Amino acid sequence: SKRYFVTGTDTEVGKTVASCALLQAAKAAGYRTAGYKPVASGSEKTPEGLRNSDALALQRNSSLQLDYATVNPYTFAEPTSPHIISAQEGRPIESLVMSAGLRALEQQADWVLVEGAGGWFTPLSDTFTFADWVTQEQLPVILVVGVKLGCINHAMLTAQVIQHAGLTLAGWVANDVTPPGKRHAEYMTTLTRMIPAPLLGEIPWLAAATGKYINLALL
Amino acid sequence: SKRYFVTGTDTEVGKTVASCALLQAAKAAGYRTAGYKPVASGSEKTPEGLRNSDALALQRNSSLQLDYATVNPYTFAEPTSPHIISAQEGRPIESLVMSAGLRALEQQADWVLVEGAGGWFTPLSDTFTFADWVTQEQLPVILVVGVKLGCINHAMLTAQVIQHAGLTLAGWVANDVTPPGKRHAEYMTTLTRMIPAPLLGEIPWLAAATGKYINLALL
Ligand SMILES: C[C@H](N)[C@@H](CCCCCC(=O)O)NC(=O)O
Ligand SMILES: C[C@H](N)[C@@H](CCCCCC(=O)O)NC(=O)O
Repeated sequence: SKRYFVTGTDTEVGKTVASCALLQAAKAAGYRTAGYKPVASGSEKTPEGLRNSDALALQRNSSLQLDYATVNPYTFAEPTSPHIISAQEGRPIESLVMSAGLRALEQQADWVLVEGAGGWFTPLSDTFTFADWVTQEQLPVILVVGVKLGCINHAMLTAQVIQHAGLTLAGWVANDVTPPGKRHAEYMTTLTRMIPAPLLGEIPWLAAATGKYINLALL
Repeated sequence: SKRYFVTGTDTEVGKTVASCALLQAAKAAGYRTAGYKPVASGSEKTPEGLRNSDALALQRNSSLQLDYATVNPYTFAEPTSPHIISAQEGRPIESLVMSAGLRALEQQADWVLVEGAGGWFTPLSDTFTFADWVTQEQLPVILVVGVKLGCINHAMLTAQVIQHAGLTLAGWVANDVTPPGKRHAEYMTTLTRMIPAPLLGEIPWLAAATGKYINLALL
């Protein structure tokens, strides 16, 4: 299976918007697809248990019909860092369960997209971050950049840290998080020049069918 | 002179609030102090030229009376990345002028605080970032962290990149950018454990006399 990890420059950069656009393009290219969000915090109660909305978006954008717990093994109600609510609830986030879940998807999908929680360095326990699991699984990384003031600095910090860990930065996606503003073209040029990986596409500001904005031929 | 560079985890983390608190504490400890903001964008017109409000805060919190242009050599009206408006206006941001200005302050002050524009990797030209000048001047760095969701990731990215450049992370300051919330203590504990430098103090949420929240004995 092709496998990719999607991370964002900041919270609220629209990372799941770009993940669904990636999933839609892969399905159009003929892949049997699966989204995976091993850890999620900020979930709703339903008759069947807690359901996180980003995870639900990945489930309905996968081309395989998949059960919710296959898409998202660890679901926490409170929208805070996973290591805080894991400790609070007495439910350890185990690396082996996170890896077993990815293997289970690879039985049935040949293009798997893995979305983390938060940014690169989100703690999962007091001695373990999301970055440690991604390095361990040796996943190529796709960076989602919300285009706004301050994103050049965040895109550059994240890009140097992934490369320092010896991982491949497979590409980046620009997500227009605000209406058109004055320095949009100059920001897109600086980001293109400075991020050492291909721009896969730009999703316009929309307050669903977004696969067309992604060029999967560059991945 | 002692010299420090202040950088923030994101835009609007209240970096100049922490710079003025640092300047107030140094003055209380008996230093002849000077703030320096070599580059600023987002300035007002006055009868004497453009004036940037952060720069004005540094000027009035310095214990020496200083002229505005000594505090802030490069002033741009538009609030965007310095390399965009520098190119637009046809006024190159020169490293030698930025360094000459720091030396000029060192003639008269023995404790100089240097504040950048934006975050670590703010471009000053197409081939030169703020990070390049700070590495060149070999300044110790103080990190200002706004405590909010998403700051663990940003504080960790910035801390690893400064250390990778071989610079000293002298310490960090926690700035409470929102009213008290649910996971404030747990966030302060995770940030203390993960940032490899002493916590110098925490400034409470206030929508001016803040020197008391800084322990200068740890610098
Ligand atoms: C306008 C902002 N306040 C700041 C410049 C921000 C540059 C951000 C660059 C980026 O996107 O990383 N200017 C200044 O502090 O003087
Ligand atoms: C609640 C957020 N949306 C996210 C967790 C953010 C963790 C941020 C940690 C930090 O401060 O760096 N959860 C999630 O995506 O499932």
